[PDB]
Amino acid sequence: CTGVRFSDDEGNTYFGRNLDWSFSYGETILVTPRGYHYDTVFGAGGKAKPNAVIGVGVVMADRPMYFDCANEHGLAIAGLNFPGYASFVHEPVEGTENVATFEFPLWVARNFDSVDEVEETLRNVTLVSQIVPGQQESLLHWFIGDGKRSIVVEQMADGMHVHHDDVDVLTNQPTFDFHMENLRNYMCVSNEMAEPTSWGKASLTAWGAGVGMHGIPGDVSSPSRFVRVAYTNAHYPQQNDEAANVSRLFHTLGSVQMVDGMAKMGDGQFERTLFTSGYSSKTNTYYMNTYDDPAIRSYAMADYDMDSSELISVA
Amino acid sequence: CTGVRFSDDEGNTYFGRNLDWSFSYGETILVTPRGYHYDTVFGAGGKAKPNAVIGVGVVMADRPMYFDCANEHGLAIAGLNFPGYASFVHEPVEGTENVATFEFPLWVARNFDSVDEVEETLRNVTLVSQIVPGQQESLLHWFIGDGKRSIVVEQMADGMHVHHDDVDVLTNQPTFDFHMENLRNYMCVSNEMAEPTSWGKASLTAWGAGVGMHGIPGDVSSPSRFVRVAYTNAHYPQQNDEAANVSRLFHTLGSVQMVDGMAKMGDGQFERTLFTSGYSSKTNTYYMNTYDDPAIRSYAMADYDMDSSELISVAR
Amino acid sequence: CTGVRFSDDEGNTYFGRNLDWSFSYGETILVTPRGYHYDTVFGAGGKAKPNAVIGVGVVMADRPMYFDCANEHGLAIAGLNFPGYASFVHEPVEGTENVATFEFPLWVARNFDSVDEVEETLRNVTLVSQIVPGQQESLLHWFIGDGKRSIVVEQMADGMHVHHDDVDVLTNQPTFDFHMENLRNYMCVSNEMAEPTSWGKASLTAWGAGVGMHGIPGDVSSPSRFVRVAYTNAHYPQQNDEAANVSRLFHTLGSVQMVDGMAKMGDGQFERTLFTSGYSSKTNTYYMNTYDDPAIRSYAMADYDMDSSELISVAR
Amino acid sequence: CTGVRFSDDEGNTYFGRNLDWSFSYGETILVTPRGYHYDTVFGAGGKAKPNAVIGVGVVMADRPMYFDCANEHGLAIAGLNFPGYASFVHEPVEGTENVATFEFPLWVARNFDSVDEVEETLRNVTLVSQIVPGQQESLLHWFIGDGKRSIVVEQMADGMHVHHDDVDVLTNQPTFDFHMENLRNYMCVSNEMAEPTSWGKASLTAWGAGVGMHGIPGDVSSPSRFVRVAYTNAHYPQQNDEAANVSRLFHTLGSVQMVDGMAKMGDGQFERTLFTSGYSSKTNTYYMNTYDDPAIRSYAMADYDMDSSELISVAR
Ligand SMILES: *CC(=O)CC[C@@H](C)[C@H]1CC[C@H]2[C@@H]3CC[C@@H]4C[C@H](OS(=O)(=O)O)CC[C@]4(C)[C@H]3CC[C@]12C
Ligand SMILES: *CC(=O)CC[C@@H](C)[C@H]1CC[C@H]2[C@@H]3CC[C@@H]4C[C@H](OS(=O)(=O)O)CC[C@]4(C)[C@H]3CC[C@]12C
Ligand SMILES: *CC(=O)CC[C@@H](C)[C@H]1CC[C@H]2[C@@H]3CC[C@@H]4C[C@H](OS(=O)(=O)O)CC[C@]4(C)[C@H]3CC[C@]12C
Ligand SMILES: *CC(=O)CC[C@@H](C)[C@H]1CC[C@H]2[C@@H]3CC[C@@H]4C[C@H](OS(=O)(=O)O)CC[C@]4(C)[C@H]3CC[C@]12C
Repeated sequence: CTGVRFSDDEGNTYFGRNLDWSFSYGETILVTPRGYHYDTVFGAGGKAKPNAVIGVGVVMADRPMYFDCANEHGLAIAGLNFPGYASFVHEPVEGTENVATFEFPLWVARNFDSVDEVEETLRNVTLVSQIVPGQQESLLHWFIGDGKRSIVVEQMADGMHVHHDDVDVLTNQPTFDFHMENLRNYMCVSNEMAEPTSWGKASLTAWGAGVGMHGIPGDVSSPSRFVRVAYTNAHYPQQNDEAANVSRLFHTLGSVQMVDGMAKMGDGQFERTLFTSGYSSKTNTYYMNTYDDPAIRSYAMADYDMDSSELISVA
Repeated sequence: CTGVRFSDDEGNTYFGRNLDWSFSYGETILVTPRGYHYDTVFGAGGKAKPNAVIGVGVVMADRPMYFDCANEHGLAIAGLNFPGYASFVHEPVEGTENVATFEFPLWVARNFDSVDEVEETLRNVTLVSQIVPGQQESLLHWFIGDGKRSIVVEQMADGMHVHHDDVDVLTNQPTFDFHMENLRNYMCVSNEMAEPTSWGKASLTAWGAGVGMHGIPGDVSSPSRFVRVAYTNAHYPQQNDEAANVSRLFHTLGSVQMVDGMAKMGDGQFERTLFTSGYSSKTNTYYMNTYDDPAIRSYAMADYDMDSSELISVAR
Repeated sequence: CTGVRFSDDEGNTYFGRNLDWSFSYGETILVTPRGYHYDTVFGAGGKAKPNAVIGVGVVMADRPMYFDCANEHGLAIAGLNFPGYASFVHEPVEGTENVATFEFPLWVARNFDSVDEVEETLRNVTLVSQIVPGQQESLLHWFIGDGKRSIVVEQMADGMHVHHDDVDVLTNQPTFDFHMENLRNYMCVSNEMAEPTSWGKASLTAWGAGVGMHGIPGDVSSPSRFVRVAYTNAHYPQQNDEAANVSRLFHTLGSVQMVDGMAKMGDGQFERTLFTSGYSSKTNTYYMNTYDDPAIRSYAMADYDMDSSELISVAR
Repeated sequence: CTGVRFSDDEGNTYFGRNLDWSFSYGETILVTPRGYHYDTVFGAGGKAKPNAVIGVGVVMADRPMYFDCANEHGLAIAGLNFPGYASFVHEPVEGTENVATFEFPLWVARNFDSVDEVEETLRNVTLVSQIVPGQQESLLHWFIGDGKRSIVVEQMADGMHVHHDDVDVLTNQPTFDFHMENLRNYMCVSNEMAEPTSWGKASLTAWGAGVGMHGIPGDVSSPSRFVRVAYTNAHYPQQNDEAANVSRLFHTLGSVQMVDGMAKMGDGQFERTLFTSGYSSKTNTYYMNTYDDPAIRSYAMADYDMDSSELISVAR
């Protein structure tokens, strides 16, 4: 998986993720309105009037299990695989806000309006792993971003690390610190035209565009996707309207797309970008296309009764 | 730019290309019906009953100028920029089928039904580059394929090279032989899960998928795009239906897409995949999507009066 | 700078060190005899009868400042630059064995006989940085190895980290955990001849040796050097005698040599492997050659009065 | 293998090569004096007063068969493996200078005084490959240099190609124009300290020296060795004395040395830099070290009877 965040001229949020896996989970566009009554698993605090929330996920035990979601105030969050590094406790800790791992995305989007608020509240949060019936435990880290910045939440054996995501991007293993250090190997690549030069008597000129970008890895592994999508996201010209920014989002995530036949998993099946999701705070709209249908479908917040009380799943 | 070709179990053609440029020429889905009368520039002959042709291009001086086109019999062709390597004569040659460079895609699609036919008649073809004063000359090489195989036509100062394209893939500079030699650098790359191993006492395991693919370049230069798209086309599992094959073709071309901001051209503007076209001989249908809209449109030959005599265009 | 350790089939120590810098500091072969009296700066406790020690370094205030050194029992230690990550305290700690950073190599070699002994007492060692007012601060990390295994000592702000160096290799920045994670990118390279394979119809064969090794970086940066020399150390065939093992040591280190003109440092000067030092516990001998003289020169412990009381600096 | 040429401020020749193989042929330093009489296999003419020649090679049928050699006027030549591309006729051609492949280095060194002269004569030269029934036929290309420039001689099925070697460097397969095209992939690497930049809000800096060099491949394949040694040869600062330039010649070739264990060849054995030989026109001296002894041995032309009439050889 790959998560991307960027802003426009007016401070709006643009946020999206690739879902790379070998099979579908039957996920769907999921709307949890403000009047929906939710009881947190470990009695975690919340807001009196919660926020409207839309995203992609599944429903289990009448609870919205969000793969990624956003609220009506420009805050969004996604969950990405982190096994071999993620480590959670299975028992609540008193004195802290105990949140189940599956409910962390819904909890963030419902009770907070900014990355600033999330960062301070996390200073007293215990992420507790409670096994869900029939599914092996998920070992994830989270990518949270608003209109100004993004953070990475990596709960590991030695505690919880909250990183300032200066590249506004995230993938999978290994640690976020490794990925930021790894970027320094590629610090000389450029999107400019390769300047003509000579090695001794040999004159060197580029055939055309892209030679200055040589060095960027092309494989679909987690560290290489991080470098590729960080370069793409950092060099994309800033856009100023909804359609162009949504186009920027899906094209940036498309730069690290996983095509059928590229890479097998431990199971022996090919991992592929099953769907690409996205959110815009300028219009409070969720966007999505799939591997079999690249046409971007839109799901606005303003055409669902956000005061209703039941979960809405749009096929 | 990048050309891609593959087939299904039934032997149907699947052909497409990315167009990566900094601006648009106003190109458009263009239909050349059988009844449209065309006069070759230097009198090259062809079918008395030409084939129906659909593709993407422009109309100049009432002539259809195709960027890439296909016919009703499963033969397709694409023109890709080849400056610094492409070289043509400026005057025709007596005794040979002299074809202008801009009319080469149309002339191939109208008069030939297979790649074997094109390769045979190319042994007596002279590609003439007509000199237009107030415009630079188009310096292209071509990617021609049907249901069975593809070939690369690279006309250079030392003659016309017709290559058997075993990777079913083409980009830009340099010569095709360079690209085929360059793939040998990456012959150890694999799409399998990286097998655990040891360096001395240190056990090495992959974080997950993709580590066996390590070594493939990710830049948008012409040589790196050749390797990445040849890897993807060769390792893509064979598909059974039209929807899966059309989705395979666009996803294959999407692996070497040029995103805004990645690379500037000599004149300062970024190079982007403005559009991606496709063709399927199973339904004789052209496909296309754009940088501003990823939805794949379809344009079947069955939806146009192929017996008419006027070029049909559908703008964007 | 690169450090390399390996062992023969008899359990002997082979320890090597590249010193990559832009100028020399006057270092020579420096012998510290068993009868030489030395007072630890912060009163750290050592052996009653110290070990004989030989290595490369300078003499400051009649104190052996060792770049790298080994003892008569097969234990060796090398200091390599670690600025930007190395952070020490400036005052001693009560109840701990406080060791100054500049004396850590001499302290390790004189008082210990294996990496097990070193790793054990390191759980109570505090490395202190005594800043000379006119000089800048020395910020190093250390590579310690014997005949069985090696460890890496990286003292940082969040404490002292002691790593089990399973690749028996150390370079420079960043932390050792990064380098070991980084190796997982290259786990698919191979010293075997690349097996012929096919991409679609394209048959791919290697021109010759080395194609299975494609992927290994070739630049002289710190992470790229770690990857390249860890690959070479892990794939070097085992040697039985001494001359071949000393040859293995200098060829492995030579795989990541810094040639003049390859890379400029901050001051605009070029960085070069000024000398390459080595040690063999089978013969208790130090070896060394320089950028200007590739001939390896030996300095045997049995050639010096190890019972004397004066530092012996060997010139020429 | 790898060939390398460069010069100093006074225009002297500095020429050398690595020998990478799985075994040795018993070759030695080999002096061919002027008085030695040589009857060319196919009647190729030459000077009345031949030049004195020295190099590394073997003696077969009282003929000196050099791996690499140089004459007293500063002209050198080496032969490097080229199977799969090298193709020779097996019969002489009337009207030309028919030179056998094994006598090509000696013929060039004994009869010509500059690269300019060899270039002019090669226009009427036929490279004839005379095969023996026991051994396999040698398929090589040649690296010829002097105090000014170097050229590459690649005899192939479609004729003989003589390239101007702008990088003054040669390795093995594929063709020379592939390697010169391939260098363009790396045109952005630099020996300068990487300049601090930013990706968005993230500030990127180099750990130290060598990050600007990131991109150069580190494997021992023929294409990767070409890129890495061309880079190293091109950025080495010029030197103006014999000792500094012999050091440069061996350090530059050492940047593409084959270390034991890096890569197996077709028959399962590891390939290694068995010896590294060099030549200097300033002193008319041949140099040589080996995998086992890095000490550089010198063999001056003025230490042999260049007026004698029999081959002189230096055992081991
Ligand atoms: C992006 C990745 O590579 C991550 C793997 C992918 C299969 C994940 C992404 C989101 C997950 C779901 C999130 C919602 C719940 C969480 C539950 O976690 S648990 O409580 O620890 O068991 C498990 C079920 C489910 C539906 C996750 C399934 C796996 C994911 C789709
Ligand atoms: C990604 C690439 O390789 C770039 C290719 C692009 C610049 C080319 C490909 C097809 C060309 C057009 C072909 C039709 C006509 C031909 C005219 O040349 S002429 O023969 O002198 O008349 C020039 C105009 C046009 C529309 C070409 C323009 C360049 C291309 C779009
Ligand atoms: C290739 C590299 O990583 C560069 C390392 C190089 C700069 C270091 C390595 C060993 C150092 C010497 C160690 C011995 C003493 C320690 C003294 O510490 S201080 O007195 O507290 O400053 C400084 C001098 C000296 C000789 C070190 C000099 C630098 C090194 C050669
Ligand atoms: C690293 C390399 O590319 C070196 C390749 C190596 C195997 C070659 C290079 C020089 C060759 C020798 C040249 C002298 C003679 C030539 C004879 O030619 S033949 O008679 O036509 O067969 C063969 C023997 C010998 C000694 C060559 C052997 C192969 C090489 C050492």
